[PDB]
Amino acid sequence: SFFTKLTADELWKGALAETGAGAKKGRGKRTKKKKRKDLNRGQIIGEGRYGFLWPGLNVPLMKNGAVQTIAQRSKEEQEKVEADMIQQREEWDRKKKMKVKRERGWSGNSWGGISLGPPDPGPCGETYEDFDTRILEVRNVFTMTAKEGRKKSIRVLVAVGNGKGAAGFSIGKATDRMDAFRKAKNRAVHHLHYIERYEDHTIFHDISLRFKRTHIKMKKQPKGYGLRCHRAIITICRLIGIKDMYAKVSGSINMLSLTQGLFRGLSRQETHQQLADKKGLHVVEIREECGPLPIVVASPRGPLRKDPEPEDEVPDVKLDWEDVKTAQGMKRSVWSNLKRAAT
Amino acid sequence: EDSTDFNDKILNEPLKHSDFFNVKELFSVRSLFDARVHLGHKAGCRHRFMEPYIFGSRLDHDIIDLEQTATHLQLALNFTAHMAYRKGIILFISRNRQFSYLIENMARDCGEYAHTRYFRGGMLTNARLLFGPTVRLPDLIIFLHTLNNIFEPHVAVRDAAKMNIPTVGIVDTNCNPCLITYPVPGNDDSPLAVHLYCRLFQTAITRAKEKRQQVEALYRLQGQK
Amino acid sequence: YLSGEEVEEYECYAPD
Amino acid sequence: RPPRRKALPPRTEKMAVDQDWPSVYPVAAPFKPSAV
Amino acid sequence: DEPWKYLESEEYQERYGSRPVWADYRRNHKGGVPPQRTRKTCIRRNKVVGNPCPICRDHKLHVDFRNVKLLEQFVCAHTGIIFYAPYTGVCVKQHKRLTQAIQ
Amino acid sequence: KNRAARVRVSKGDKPVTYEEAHAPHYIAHRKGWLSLHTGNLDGEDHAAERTVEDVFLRKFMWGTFPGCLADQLVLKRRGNQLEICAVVLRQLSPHKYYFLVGYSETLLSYFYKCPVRLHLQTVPSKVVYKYL
Amino acid sequence: RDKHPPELQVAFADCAADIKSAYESQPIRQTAQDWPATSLNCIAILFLRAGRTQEAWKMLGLFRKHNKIPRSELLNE
RNA sequence: AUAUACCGCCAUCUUCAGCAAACCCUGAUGAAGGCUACAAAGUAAGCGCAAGUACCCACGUAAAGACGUUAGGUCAAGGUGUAGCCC
Ligand SMILES: [K+]
Ligand SMILES: [K+]
Ligand SMILES: [K+]
Ligand SMILES: [Mg+2]
Ligand SMILES: [Mg+2]
Ligand SMILES: [Mg+2]
Ligand SMILES: [Mg+2]
Ligand SMILES: [Mg+2]
Ligand SMILES: [Mg+2]
Ligand SMILES: [Mg+2]
Ligand SMILES: [Mg+2]
Ligand SMILES: [Zn+2]
Repeated sequence: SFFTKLTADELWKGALAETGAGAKKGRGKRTKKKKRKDLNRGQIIGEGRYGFLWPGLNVPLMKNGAVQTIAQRSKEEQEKVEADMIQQREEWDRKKKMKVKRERGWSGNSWGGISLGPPDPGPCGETYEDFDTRILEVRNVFTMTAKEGRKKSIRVLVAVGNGKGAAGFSIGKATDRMDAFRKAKNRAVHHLHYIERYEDHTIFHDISLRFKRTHIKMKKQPKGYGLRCHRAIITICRLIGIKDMYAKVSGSINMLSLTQGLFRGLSRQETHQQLADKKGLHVVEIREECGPLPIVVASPRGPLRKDPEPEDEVPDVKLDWEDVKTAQGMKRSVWSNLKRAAT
Repeated sequence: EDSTDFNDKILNEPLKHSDFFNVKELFSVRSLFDARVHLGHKAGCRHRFMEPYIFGSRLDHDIIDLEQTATHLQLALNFTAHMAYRKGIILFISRNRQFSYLIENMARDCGEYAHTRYFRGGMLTNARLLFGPTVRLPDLIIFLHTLNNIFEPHVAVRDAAKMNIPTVGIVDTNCNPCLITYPVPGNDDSPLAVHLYCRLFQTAITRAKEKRQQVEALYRLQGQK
Repeated sequence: YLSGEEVEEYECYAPD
Repeated sequence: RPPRRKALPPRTEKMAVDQDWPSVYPVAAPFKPSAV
Repeated sequence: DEPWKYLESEEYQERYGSRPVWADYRRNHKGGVPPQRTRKTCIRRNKVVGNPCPICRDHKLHVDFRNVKLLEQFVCAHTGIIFYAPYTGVCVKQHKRLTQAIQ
Repeated sequence: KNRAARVRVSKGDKPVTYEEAHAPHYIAHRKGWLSLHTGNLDGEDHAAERTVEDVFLRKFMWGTFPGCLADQLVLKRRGNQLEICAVVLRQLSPHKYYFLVGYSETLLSYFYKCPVRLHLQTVPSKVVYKYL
Repeated sequence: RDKHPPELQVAFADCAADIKSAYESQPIRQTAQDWPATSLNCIAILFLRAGRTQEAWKMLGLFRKHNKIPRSELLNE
């Protein structure tokens, strides 16, 4: 019956079944999903199976200065049109099938390590093209609710940085994973730390700190050492601009504790100029590749002390057994100093 | 070509003088003493970060060292005058209702702004939403009282730092000056103290605005000829 | 996402 | 590339305030914004 | 015949820019710790494996002792040590040719 | 909960027209009728035939002007005249709109044996009353 | 052709601008734009007499791009 | 066949008043939380209530009544995804 026919929108809303108890709680999963297709896309007004040529609708109205008359394509001429539409339909299906693959993160199914692009431009014509965003954690949080039972939300941790010392991180929360990405990355750009870098490649000194139960021990390293650190630290260090560092994470390996523990330690590092100003002495760098040449890296801006720094015969500094065990050749690990890809 | 000379003769010249506006002539340790600025709260109310600025305890009542107040007040007035000279937006904030009317009038008279009412969450940290994307925030916030009515720090002290706004604040012996850029140890309760502060800031701000007009006018007359 | 996400003027009187 | 067709200005802008309106709407017709 | 010319051409600059030819290569392996040796060879009886190494994936890169600009990309500029094969991802076959060409 | 002819609240991104935004209880209160004829007045006949004709004309014009209609049709009957007033978009070339007007008016005049006129009002885009 | 009171001259510059847009957005744009010498000379002169000197100075480049001889009157104004 | 794939039209709480995008802030940037009027971090579009309209009033009665709850009811109103039958 002609009167029982419906519109395309009605037919797709029913067939897709996007509203319903199946889609409310994700009670139904979709390895095979009906996909909406626009069936009016490649259709031309006036074109039908019979192949009639209507002047002014599907063919030009005037030809050679005279009005065209009703005509019909030959059976052969119409087969070509039909075949051409099928090929054009498969070409469109293949153009959509040809989608550029995006690089993976720490693993194929992991979100961690994936770039989200620069933060969105602020309302007042503000732009952050110089900043890159990296995901550090994507979690599904399940909230028990008074009336709706277990609901599913997304908590995202992302870090931003420009590669020149300015970096920050923020948590994002939303029901949708892509809204959480927007919240986290946009908020992080307003909570940027500045991290001082020695020679724009490493930290100024060894940093060992604890944040809650996460211990992070970082070592200053020379050029060419690379980033031999927890994969999350590697991600953050590329955003800050540190190229050479060793780091070891102990205790709880909690991503959030690690991120803010890492940023707390890197933001409280004393530069060489601050050391010279604090002690009013020269800072002299001795490099074995340069032999005994003394390289003054920092000199005090104020007066220069005349009294040498007291030489305590034995320092009362606390040592790490892991560092000492390594220097004494008593550290045996099959996993240490393994060959890995450039980081 | 002509902008560098403008910014050099008008904006950079005042910064080469120790007291360009002569704000030291506005007050003295005696003038502060007569306004009861040295009177602080009882020792039981003392904040530990205010101990540097306390002269002692006179029968369990803390006394503020006016020699320090004088130096801190000099810095605060000098900064405030320079910000008024540069045409910065100065916002006075206080929750003490005994002085709400006085403070609001002082702001209007000096051509500045006052917020003495309940401070709604996000006035500074969410200003674009509350006012509009083109809203200009204050360049300097002056606290005549740094505590709210429940004896906690005014939310604007924390939020001013978040928005990188310098803060001038009168800090009594029970207040926390850690986040106040230019703290001025002084009595914030006595009507004589608060009235004095309003005269000094009002005068410092008004003098700097007239100085800005004088220099500009002179810089233009000389420019034509 | 890693497969890819590819959802992918002047006016005239009496035009021709 | 051919320019997209531009809708003409509503012919109300050419009507004089002392015109003969019955000539505009002589017979029953639907409301026309460009004509009223 | 003149392998050093490829690195001076426009085709090379469009594909690699100023980064090393191995910058964007990634090994496919199970686990977080990769195998300690790379694959023996990416060209096996004239057939190329699915993920050819930085050298094998571009047939115009010729490992030759005269193409010094290519060899420098596999030596540490700060220490002068030759990167081990897992560092860059080159197969064992090409890493040996690089080590001999470098020497 | 009532469903009939109610566009449901969403995230604020769904544009609805004036007609779509008003549930049935607003008919004759905030929105008028899309067809006007005498068949439903007291003492009048042939309501069933006018109703079937209206259902056809709405489907006919939907498929005859595919993707061009920017709102529901307004059907007017005076005597034996049938006037179809449609708000359409400005995407199709004017030649195609004149062809379909001539084609539709003639075909419908012979189908229902009455003089039929089609009145087209063009809009640059669908007129949005609110974003639900 | 001739100079006019400032009120009229301003109006002629609003039309010359609209004509300039027509020359720039022709549907023969696929073919090289044909900018007659008289049109370029007149459009520039109308901008000067209206006080839109900034627009007139910019147009001088189009005399070299299209290799169109400038008119004596335009150079003097 | 499947209302446990659905559209459509509904029941129910509702003889409810809440829901909620986008922001902001607190908890060390934990799951979480965000009110005080002599106010102490919330601002909130939109939807609902409300208002308005219908009936004999501004009363009452209708109508309206969001989000969500019960994979509630209905494939047998019609349409329809999936699977099945086609002497
Ligand atoms: K249902
Ligand atoms: K059914
Ligand atoms: K079925
Ligand atoms: Mg995988
Ligand atoms: Mg006090
Ligand atoms: Mg009901
Ligand atoms: Mg059900
Ligand atoms: Mg009532
Ligand atoms: Mg009822
Ligand atoms: Mg109501
Ligand atoms: Mg059931
Ligand atoms: Zn290889």
